[PDB]
Amino acid sequence: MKKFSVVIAGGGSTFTPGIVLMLLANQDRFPLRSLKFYDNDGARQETIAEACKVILKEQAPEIEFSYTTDPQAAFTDVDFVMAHIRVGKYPMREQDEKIPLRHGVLGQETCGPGGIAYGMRSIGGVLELVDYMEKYSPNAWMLNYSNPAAIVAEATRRLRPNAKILNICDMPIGIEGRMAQIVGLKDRKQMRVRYYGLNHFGWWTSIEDLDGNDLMPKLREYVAKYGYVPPSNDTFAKAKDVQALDPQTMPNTYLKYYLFPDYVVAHSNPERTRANEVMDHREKNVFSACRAIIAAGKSTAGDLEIDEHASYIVDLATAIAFNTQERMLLIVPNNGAIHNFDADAMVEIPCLVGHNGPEPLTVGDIPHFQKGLMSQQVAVEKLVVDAWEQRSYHKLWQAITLSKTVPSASVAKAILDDLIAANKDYWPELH
Amino acid sequence: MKKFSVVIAGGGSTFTPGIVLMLLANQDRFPLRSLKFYDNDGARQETIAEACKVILKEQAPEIEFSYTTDPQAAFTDVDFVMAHIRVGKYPMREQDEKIPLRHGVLGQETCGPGGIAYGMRSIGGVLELVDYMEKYSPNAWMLNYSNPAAIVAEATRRLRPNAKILNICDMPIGIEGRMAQIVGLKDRKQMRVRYYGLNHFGWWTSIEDLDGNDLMPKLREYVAKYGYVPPSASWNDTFAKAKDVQALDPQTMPNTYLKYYLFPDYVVAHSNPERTRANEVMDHREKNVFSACRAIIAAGKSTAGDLEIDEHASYIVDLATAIAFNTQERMLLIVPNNGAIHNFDADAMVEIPCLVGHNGPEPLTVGDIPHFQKGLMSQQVAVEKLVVDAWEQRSYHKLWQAITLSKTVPSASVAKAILDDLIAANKDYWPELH
Ligand SMILES: NC(=O)c1ccc[n+]([C@@H]2O[C@H](COP(=O)([O-])OP(=O)(O)OC[C@H]3O[C@@H](n4cnc5c(N)ncnc54)[C@H](O)[C@@H]3O)[C@@H](O)[C@H]2O)c1
Ligand SMILES: NC(=O)c1ccc[n+]([C@@H]2O[C@H](COP(=O)([O-])OP(=O)(O)OC[C@H]3O[C@@H](n4cnc5c(N)ncnc54)[C@H](O)[C@@H]3O)[C@@H](O)[C@H]2O)c1
Ligand SMILES: [Cl-]
Ligand SMILES: [Cl-]
Ligand SMILES: [Cl-]
Ligand SMILES: [Cl-]
Ligand SMILES: [Cl-]
Repeated sequence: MKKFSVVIAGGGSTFTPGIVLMLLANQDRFPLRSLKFYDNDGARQETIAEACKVILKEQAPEIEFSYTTDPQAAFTDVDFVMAHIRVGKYPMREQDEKIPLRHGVLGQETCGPGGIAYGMRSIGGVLELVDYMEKYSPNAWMLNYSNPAAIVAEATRRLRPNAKILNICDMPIGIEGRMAQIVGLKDRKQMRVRYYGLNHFGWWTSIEDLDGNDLMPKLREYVAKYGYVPPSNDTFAKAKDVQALDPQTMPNTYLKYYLFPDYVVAHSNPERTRANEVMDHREKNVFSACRAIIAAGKSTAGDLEIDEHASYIVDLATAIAFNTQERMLLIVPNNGAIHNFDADAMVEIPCLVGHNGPEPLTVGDIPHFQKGLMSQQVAVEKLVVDAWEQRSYHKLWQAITLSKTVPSASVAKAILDDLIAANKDYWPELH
Repeated sequence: MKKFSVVIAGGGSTFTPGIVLMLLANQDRFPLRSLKFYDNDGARQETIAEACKVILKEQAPEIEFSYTTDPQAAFTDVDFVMAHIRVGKYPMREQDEKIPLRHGVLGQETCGPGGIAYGMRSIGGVLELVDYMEKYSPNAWMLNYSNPAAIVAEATRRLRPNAKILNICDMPIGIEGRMAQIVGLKDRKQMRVRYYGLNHFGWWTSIEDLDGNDLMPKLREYVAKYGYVPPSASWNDTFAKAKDVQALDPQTMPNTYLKYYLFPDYVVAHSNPERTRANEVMDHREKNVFSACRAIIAAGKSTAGDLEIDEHASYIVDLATAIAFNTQERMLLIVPNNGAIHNFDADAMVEIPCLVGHNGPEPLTVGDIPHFQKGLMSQQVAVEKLVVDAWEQRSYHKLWQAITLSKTVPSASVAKAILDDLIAANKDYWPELH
């Protein structure tokens, strides 16, 4: 019937090609009349964009394509914005990981002080995107799968409460995929689940096949021995220890950072972090492939391939486009879904997705263990956004001090000072 | 593939035959190995059951059939209980309607002091059915479409919080059916809606076709001129009157029962204290169905009675099948609020959209509701909770408070006069009130 207009914010992402490839393999369920790229780093995006221009011309030359650094040109005439930006890129991620480690605190992209720092950089970036979208395409939907979703979602809830923004996380997708393999189902869409939490901080409470057969027993018996490692890395295996605290549920893998922070630090190397691995491998590999493709005018000159994993974004996009009522986990204002939890908290819960966005299902009352953990972590997140809004040093020191990943307020302060000096070019002045 | 065992509580209901004919026409989606009727009025059930037995022998002789007044015989080996009991029957309903009218207050089956009286009689009966079910078939589900659901659901929420009871109402089904004809769709299942309220006291907030097209603009235009009367005497007046009820909040569509709360003066004005709805049903439906059943028995053939399939009732099979086959079908059910309507009492029973599967309902959130509806619902839910307070605590003042608080009642003095009459008339059903 109709073809859609999509703009990818963060066109310079090393995941942009795989995603474009995935979109092309899904023109049957989600056809496009136009595809545009947007980035604030022109030179970086150009390499990714010229390579994709070749791919698109090969598999779908009928699709109108363009890339730019100009918001008006990028956000004009679009139905959807796919946002995957990394304010500060990998050089800043390296700082997020190493600074906490100098003080004996885990350094990670979205958890602990590292995540807090990334969130402080990301809030402004994402608010700008929202403002461009509303100005040039007031009816468009933004599919934000950027990080740290918990902090950024709190900011958009607070400062852009009526903006058509959908915050989604792919971590649960990956864990459900492994759970499916473990119990022997062909994919995660063969399961129906109940879940609650914050982004990167939740639990499955009910896991059944489509017929209603309870899969929890089978998963409990297996996960207790091997974690989320299917019969076919460390994070998935460690889920074994996370799940033992509450035998009746299945935990999100990111909970290892909050329940076993001593372990993460113990297995961390302050000299080489994950950002270093990506910069040494993925960053060069993808750009080298794009350079090769441009030089040849053929995609085959590159080893890029489809990111079937990212198909959940099309699930979301199509749910809205064709009002499918598909059931999926989204980050939404709680407002009674979890009855005994803060109404103004952003929570990750099951929702039906239609053309008007999500219809969250009720969750009910949650127990003291999860409630206590979530209350602590959402306060951290809300303090980070307080610090950004109010340009308050004490609000951020409070946030860091409150984190379960941080042993004391003195260590929290030492880290905060180091973080301030490193993020001078991104954070507002803190008083 | 799997066959179900059902018992109908209220076998002597004039709706039982039409419902049985409905079950028979749906053996494809809901196969039965067994069907049983239960009633506490043997002689009345016997006429209905013996007539239905002739129908089952003609259409489904494989289905095991029996009727009884024995709870053990009735509630043993069942998967579902379909409960449609009317404690006190029509003679008591006549009292519910006429006592308030004698004092210038509307008399109605489930709304106003009549509804309150019927609820006081029903709580005990339903608590008994639930206890029998749990004792003789612990794993069975009760499909309760009896009335007055708002009072009874509040009672079971407090006193049988963990029993497997699904509270459902058929009024929204009928109104949606009419809405569909009005917009021109094939049927109500071609629409997806959002709704909130108490039983017999709610509003549709969103009405779309399955593709998401807005049907509210066309409905507003039509309803503002003719109410819910489709293009195509009692109910016909109520559907037309929705015109006036809907005008208070143009952005929504109301449940027809709201006419009793927003236009109670109108209802009293168009009421006859000497002949009420109960008298109409008694002189028509009660006579006709029993005479038809009596004709089928005497002739030994279904064609001897003018019994028609109750296609409307099919919603009961939608519910039963959703549970039995984990279909995730979306429908309105009466469930504990507990945050679904965020700015409304968590312990209130609310009528809202739910997904229904084998574990029962999964309610959808509603969000915050506006002052108008919140005000009306807070008033009415307090009435309902006061009734159950009166029942539980055996308190006269609690029921006087309940009746006084009703938007159908003008004052505490009128409320007290009505209460004293209802007490005398319900001598054999109500618990004592100190
Ligand atoms: N499937 C995916 O795309 C995927 C996978 C994992 C994580 N993520 C998350 O999505 C985000 C993107 O990470 P990545 O590794 O996919 O991309 P990346 O780190 O390879 O590149 C990020 C791009 O965003 C651009 N950018 C930064 N700030 C911007 C702004 N204000 N406006 C416009 N563009 C801006 C940068 O110039 C850069 O080209 C991260 O937060 C990450 O946690 C996405
Ligand atoms: N059956 C339907 O589809 C339908 C339609 C509209 C309304 N209702 C509602 O359902 C209820 C039944 O109404 P009706 O007109 O269908 O029935 P009815 O008045 O025709 O018959 C009611 C039956 O329930 C029996 N009964 C009363 N108390 C009982 C008890 N404690 N245990 C067992 N049986 C008992 C009576 O003896 C009688 O046989 C009412 O509350 C009514 O508002 C049902
Ligand atoms: Cl707030
Ligand atoms: Cl390599
Ligand atoms: Cl909605
Ligand atoms: Cl600021
Ligand atoms: Cl909807």
